[PDB]
Amino acid sequence: AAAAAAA
Amino acid sequence: EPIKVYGQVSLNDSHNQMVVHWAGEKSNVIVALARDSLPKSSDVYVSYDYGKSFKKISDKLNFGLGNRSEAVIAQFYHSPADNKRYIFADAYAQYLWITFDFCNTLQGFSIPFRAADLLLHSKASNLLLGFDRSHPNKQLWKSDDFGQTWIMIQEHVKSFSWGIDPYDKPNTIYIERHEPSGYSTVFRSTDFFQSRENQEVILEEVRDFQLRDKYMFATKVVHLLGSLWVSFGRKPMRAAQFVTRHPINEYYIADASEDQVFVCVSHSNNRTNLYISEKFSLSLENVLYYSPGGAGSDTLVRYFANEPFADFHRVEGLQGVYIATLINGNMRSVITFDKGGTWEFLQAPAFTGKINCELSQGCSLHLAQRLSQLLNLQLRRMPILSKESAPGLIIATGSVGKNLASKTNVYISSSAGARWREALPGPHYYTWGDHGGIITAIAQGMETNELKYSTNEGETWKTFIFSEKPVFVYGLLTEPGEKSTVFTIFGSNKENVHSWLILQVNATDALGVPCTENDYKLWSPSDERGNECKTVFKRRTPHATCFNGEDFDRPVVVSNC
Ligand SMILES: *[C@@H]1O[C@H](CO)[C@@H](O)[C@H](O)[C@H]1NC(C)=O
Ligand SMILES: *[C@@H]1O[C@H](CO)[C@@H](O)[C@H](O)[C@H]1NC(C)=O
Ligand SMILES: *[C@@H]1O[C@H](CO)[C@@H](O)[C@H](O)[C@H]1NC(C)=O
Ligand SMILES: *[C@@H]1O[C@H](CO)[C@@H](O)[C@H](O)[C@H]1NC(C)=O
Repeated sequence: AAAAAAA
Repeated sequence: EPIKVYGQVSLNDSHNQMVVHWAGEKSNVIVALARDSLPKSSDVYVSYDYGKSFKKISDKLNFGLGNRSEAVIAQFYHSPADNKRYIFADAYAQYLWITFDFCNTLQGFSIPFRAADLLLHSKASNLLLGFDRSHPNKQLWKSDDFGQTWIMIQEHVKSFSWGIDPYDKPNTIYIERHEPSGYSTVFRSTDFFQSRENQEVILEEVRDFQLRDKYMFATKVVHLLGSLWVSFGRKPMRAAQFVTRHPINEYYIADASEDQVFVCVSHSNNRTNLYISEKFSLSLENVLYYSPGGAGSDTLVRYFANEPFADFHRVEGLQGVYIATLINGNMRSVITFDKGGTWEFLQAPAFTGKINCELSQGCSLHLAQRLSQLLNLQLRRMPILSKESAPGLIIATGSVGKNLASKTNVYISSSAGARWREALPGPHYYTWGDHGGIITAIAQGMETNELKYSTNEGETWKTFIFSEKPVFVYGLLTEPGEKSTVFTIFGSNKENVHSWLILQVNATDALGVPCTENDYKLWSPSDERGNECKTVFKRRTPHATCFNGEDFDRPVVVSNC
């Protein structure tokens, strides 16, 4: 697991 | 209990990358793309009960029968005009999937090009542009039926964008077309380049082009022999005067608002400076800046950032207040409540929740931002946070002393930065909801099950246990606009490792009651450092435990003092 983003 | 866990969703998903969208028009629709870092595979999910439950809809993204093979979604796009509609581009195949009804129904379509990059119009919901990046021609495509059919409108394109209403007429398009020099010339058409009369050159042989509100920008290269360009209100572009003795190497537009522009200027020496237009006077020198070129190129960042940027934060709801990072060898933070008219050292807090720090001695509060964080390897750490939904509210991660230490804490100011307090000792994820009415934080590093929250601007904190078992946490977010009191916790269960987990926390009962006028004060940044000139905001008084609604409409009054 790494990251979460909006958009 | 004051805080309810509205939903716990264990997607059985091992993808490392998670992209989340809130349709958010009071539609309880939430779209999620799970994928690989930038792709081998993907799974698209969708919730209609606002993250209470999630339906996996990857099997609805197929190329039909006779073609079982699994699809891989690179990216998904939304209409800024119509939140009901979305588009899903395949990464490898020249294929789309369109939706007009919140993903209850999808249609597989073939397209002439690979959907490497799509651009949807903000107003004309049926209108969009497409770009085939790894195509030798660099073709640009247009669709009028929201991606069902396409036509090619240009070749050899470097960059492109839609016009900006009202400044540019409808259907306006700006592009950089490649020149044999390797440079580009910027065009503008309204006929989608079917008419020479409406096609119109706006600059020649330009290194780069940036469109920003009223202003337009571009870097012209002038190679002399003896051993930037600006538009304003679309009036033709002319070079700006700079007051320097040192030569200029790199340009970067830090912030654009009408009448004042902030530009970073990095010289041959690798020193970077800040200028302000209205003709560029000097504001601040030695500002932490990066370009690939680059000012900080040698170092770590190169493998993280392909596009230049700087440690320069604009406090969002305001006008005139910025926060930047200064470097010599060695990082320190400076704040200006004027638009670069004057700068200052950030006054450290008065206590711990006490501690000694003084500007005369040489120490001030130092806030870690995007750039300085990567250098100290703070990959997942939070940049400075400020939003228009909560004017004059700033939360940041940083240190007290003469220099940004490895050791960092969480600092909060409801004073536009003029006065800080020490909120949290460690580094935390943080965000806020209900127009700044409520602040949640979660501890970085070790797995937790504690959600620290605060209703009095970080003055005190309470703990809510959101999970019986502690989980690793990858992010803490809100629906953008921060009006709701729902907070989403992204994370994964302990081993078996890396199964995505979406916890939906509901914190209305911490606020308890609807606010009345008794819990409101008038406040301008003028009040904090002045009076000086203004904009006056109605703000909930810090100690008021209540909620302004989701439909809160902050009253801002602009006046000639
Ligand atoms: C499935 O569809 C895509 C495009 O429609 C095509 O490129 C691909 O060849 C098909 N699958 C197989 C088995 O080749
Ligand atoms: C750079 O750092 C040195 C000592 O580390 C100091 O003497 C000098 O004043 C600094 N220069 C600037 C521009 O602050
Ligand atoms: C969340 O919780 C509050 C209080 O428990 C409730 O008033 C509100 O309707 C809930 N909102 C959602 C989105 O479930
Ligand atoms: C306030 O004054 C400015 C210039 O002094 C003027 O342009 C503006 O119209 C004034 N505001 C209002 C509401 O008239």
